[PDB]
Amino acid sequence: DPNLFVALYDFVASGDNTLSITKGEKLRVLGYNHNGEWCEAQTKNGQGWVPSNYITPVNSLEKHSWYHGPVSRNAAEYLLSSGINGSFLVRESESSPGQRSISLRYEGRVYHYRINTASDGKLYVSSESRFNTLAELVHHHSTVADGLITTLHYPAPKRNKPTVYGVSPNYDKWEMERTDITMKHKLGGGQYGEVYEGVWKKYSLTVAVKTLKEDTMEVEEFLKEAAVMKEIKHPNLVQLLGVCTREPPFYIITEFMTYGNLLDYLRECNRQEVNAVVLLYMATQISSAMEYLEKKNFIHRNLAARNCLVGENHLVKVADFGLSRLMTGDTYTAHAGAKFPIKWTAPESLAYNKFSIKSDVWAFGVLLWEIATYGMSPYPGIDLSQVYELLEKDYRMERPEGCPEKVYELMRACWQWNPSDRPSFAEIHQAFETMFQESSISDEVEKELGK
Ligand SMILES: Cn1c(=O)c(-c2c(Cl)cccc2Cl)cc2cnc(Nc3cccc(CO)c3)nc21
Repeated sequence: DPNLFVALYDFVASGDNTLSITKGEKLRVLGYNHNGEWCEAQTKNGQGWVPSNYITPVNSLEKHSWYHGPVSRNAAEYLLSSGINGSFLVRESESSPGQRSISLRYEGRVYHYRINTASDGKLYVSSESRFNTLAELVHHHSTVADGLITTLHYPAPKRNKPTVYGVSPNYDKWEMERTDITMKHKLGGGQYGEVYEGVWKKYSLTVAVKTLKEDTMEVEEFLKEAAVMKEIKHPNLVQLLGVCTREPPFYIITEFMTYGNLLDYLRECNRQEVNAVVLLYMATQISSAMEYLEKKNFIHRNLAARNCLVGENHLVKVADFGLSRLMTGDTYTAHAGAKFPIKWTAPESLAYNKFSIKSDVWAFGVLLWEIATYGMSPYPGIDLSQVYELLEKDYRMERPEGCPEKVYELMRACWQWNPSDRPSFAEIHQAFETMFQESSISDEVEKELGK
């Protein structure tokens, strides 16, 4: 059937022009909104707007539960860490489209197999067994291993619904009615200011709300934050859902991250569940968010684990309050007297109050060390008076217990004295993705410890 789609995720209607759909249901798509992120569809139940990536053409690989599309080798190992023998998925290379691999779990290890393509287009893992389509290849290996360590029996679940950047398919419908928001308890014991957990009645949706109470944050500052957040769109940066700027108290409403900040999460987690592959997954997400800020000409200035928030299934998002606009390559100078979190501050910032995307790279290195140590305080017992002097003499924190060598080298690259000698976030993200190609991070941690 021409133009037929199938729902990949459930979606509940609440914005009156939106439509409720159930995973597996068929839909006909009528058209798209202004940015293609939402589409008007018809089902046997009705007609209305639904998120475009919650559905897929009946004729596309994404309809298969085992096809996870653009997922990296490391992300695949995370997805399969919750599985059993025979759990598997098929993924595609993000950089080089068309290149696919099978990731399969067996006896606690994940095996990765490249899917080869013959001159006539047939696909195979083992040359003796070639197929016309991907689905036929998977079906074959679902019954006999035929070259694989075991059979493909349990597709890795797609546990996370795609991010929706807002709540409406329409153009700028950010303003919302304050009466539809129920404010609850403050979040973070006040470390983030006037931020409260709240419920957005209209959707019984839990949210985070920052309110401009009198004699707190300056108005221009609050509004600039709201303005900046309207432009930020990335899976790993806290997403804006709406604002209330018609009258005081002004509100900034965002998605709610259920587990709190990364620092507390790492300090209180079960290290068996949150193993090295999970830490790598979280660090990679943070680098992706920073690569986005880098390309969009923003600087953060407060990158640290306490400013990264954790959601379900180890999703991590960087808090995006306080961002500043700065053409990537230029320098921002803070007015003398500014007080900074010394342990996460680059040398040029400490000495000259100069900040750039490169000082964020330095902070990312400290954040990486916090991740690798499950939240230890940086520089143990070093006085917060001799840090600059020590750094100037090339002292740097020591490699964390069990930390793989390549991860520590990345930390050291981030801590180069001269900002121009530090890698870009694009380079950092790419480095994580290509870091454990001939053995797992699990294996490397072993070599580090056994030693
Ligand atoms: C602390 N905090 C914020 O400052 C913002 C936010 C806002 Cl409301 C406006 C602009 C920018 C940001 Cl980052 C969003 C936000 C979302 N989720 C959370 N979750 C959270 C934080 C601390 C503890 C707990 C546990 O109850 C859960 N905390 C959040």
